[PDB]
Amino acid sequence: YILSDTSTRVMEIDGDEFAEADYGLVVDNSNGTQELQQKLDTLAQAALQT
Amino acid sequence: YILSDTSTRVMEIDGDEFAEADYGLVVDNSNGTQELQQKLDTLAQAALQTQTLSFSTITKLYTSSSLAEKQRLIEKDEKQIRERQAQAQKEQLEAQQQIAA
Amino acid sequence: TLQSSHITEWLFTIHDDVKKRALECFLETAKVALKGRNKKFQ
Amino acid sequence: AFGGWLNTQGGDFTNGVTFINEGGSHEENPYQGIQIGVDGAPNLVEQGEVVYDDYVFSDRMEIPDDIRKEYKLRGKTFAKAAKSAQRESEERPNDPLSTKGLQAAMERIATAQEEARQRKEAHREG
Amino acid sequence: AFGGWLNTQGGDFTNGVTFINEGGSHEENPYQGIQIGVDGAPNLVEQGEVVYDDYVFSDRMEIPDDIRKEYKLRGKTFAKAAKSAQRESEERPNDPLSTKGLQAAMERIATAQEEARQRKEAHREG
Amino acid sequence: DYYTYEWQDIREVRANELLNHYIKEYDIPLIFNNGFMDAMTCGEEIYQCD
Amino acid sequence: VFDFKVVVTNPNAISEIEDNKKNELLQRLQEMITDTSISEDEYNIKLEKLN
Ligand SMILES: [Mg+2]
Ligand SMILES: [Mg+2]
Repeated sequence: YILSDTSTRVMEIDGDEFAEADYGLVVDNSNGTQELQQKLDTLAQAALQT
Repeated sequence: YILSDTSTRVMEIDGDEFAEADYGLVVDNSNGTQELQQKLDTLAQAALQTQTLSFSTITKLYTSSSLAEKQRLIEKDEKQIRERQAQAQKEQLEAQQQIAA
Repeated sequence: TLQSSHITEWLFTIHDDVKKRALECFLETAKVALKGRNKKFQ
Repeated sequence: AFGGWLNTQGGDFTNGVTFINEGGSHEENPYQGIQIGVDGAPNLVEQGEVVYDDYVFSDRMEIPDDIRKEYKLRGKTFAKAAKSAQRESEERPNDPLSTKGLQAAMERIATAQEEARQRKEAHREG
Repeated sequence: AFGGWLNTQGGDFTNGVTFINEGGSHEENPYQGIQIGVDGAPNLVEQGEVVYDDYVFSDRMEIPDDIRKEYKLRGKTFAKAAKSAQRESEERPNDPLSTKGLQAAMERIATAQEEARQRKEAHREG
Repeated sequence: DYYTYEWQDIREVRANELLNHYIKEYDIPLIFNNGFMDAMTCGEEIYQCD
Repeated sequence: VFDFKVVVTNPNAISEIEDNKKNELLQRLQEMITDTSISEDEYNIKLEKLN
């Protein structure tokens, strides 16, 4: 219920037992990613109009 | 790796023994060269609009660090486009003339 | 307060070079870890 | 597994050579060899030979005293002579000088094995 | 149900083997066995046999000693060898090393079961 | 594009490509910053380039 | 502020020994795609990944 369909099938692929930070995914609350979030959110409004 | 193709062959044209201040080149941190640097990027930003300098050229200007390379890129990109506009005027002139023919 | 941030800026100027020189040393450590059969680097 | 590798600090650092062992000879192996790849598709190596850079150093051949004086080899076998030219480079696989020193030394055993093979080929047909 | 399952911490974690108990033999069940699924579409399995990756290890067969010396089996039947080659991974079903170890161990007893069958079918026709 | 360049220009690009690299490599602005502290303490500010 | 980026010190300075190394790697990257791509299906796609 809380996961999508493609998120459910990642368990089916080899070696999910290895920390996500091996695979390129980290948890991050820094100013680099909050800057990225409004840069993608005002890019959405700039693509909403036009 | 830190020099170019043309920059490494300077060692062959003679006299590199002699200091650079003998050949007209000085190290200068003074208000003349920061004013010339701030002019040469403001001139490039005024040339980015009005379609005079491409987006290929301006990123070379931002990563140049020498006031004479970034001067020659303004000169080189103006001569290329003003050659292209002069031949586009020429080909549009003969096209209506061969239509007239 | 900016002129009081100058009195202690020598301590950040050495420190921002130890941050430069350690990251250069961390970069060459990773380059040897490339040629060490690690599938994380892919 | 230690054969041409330096397994330290959680990594697997090799110098290039492949110590091909634990299989057996061509006659004692049910698959006639170890069959490291498919190129000749049956690329078969035995328990004693050593392979560097897609070139094989044979264990059955021997070192002539003519070919021991020139090229200055150390072992009794062409396979055993490549296991002594890599003894420096086995403990320091990432050095710039050892990899240039190995490839310069692995070429001497390469031309010596090619020269000693043509001499026995010429003496067999003669 | 304890057969190849680790019911701990509120979850049902398995290693992939399917201990199929409690039913009875093929002649003792009225439905001719504890059917697993529809694919032969009546796939029947009985109380002794276990399943890993849709390959079933028969409990009715016997382990020949020559089939025991190579492939290094431990049980007295093929199911009791597959009920002993999984004793590690049934308690640690999420381990990367156990599921690599169980994958290789089941490929042994699978191919050891085929060579026992091809020896059995060749004996009866001749 | 090096036909529109000049000889004093190619000498000037080579001089800056030497100087822009090694200022960033050695972090030379810190070497000059320790030298100012000897300037206010001795009256001397000396460097060797070797 | 914390941005510690590996940057090229002189980015407009490309020489011969830099160029002969880049052509060597693209020869290796071309070598890989002839082996991995089932021919005529993903060979145009990996080329669009390395054009
Ligand atoms: Mg949902
Ligand atoms: Mg360069």
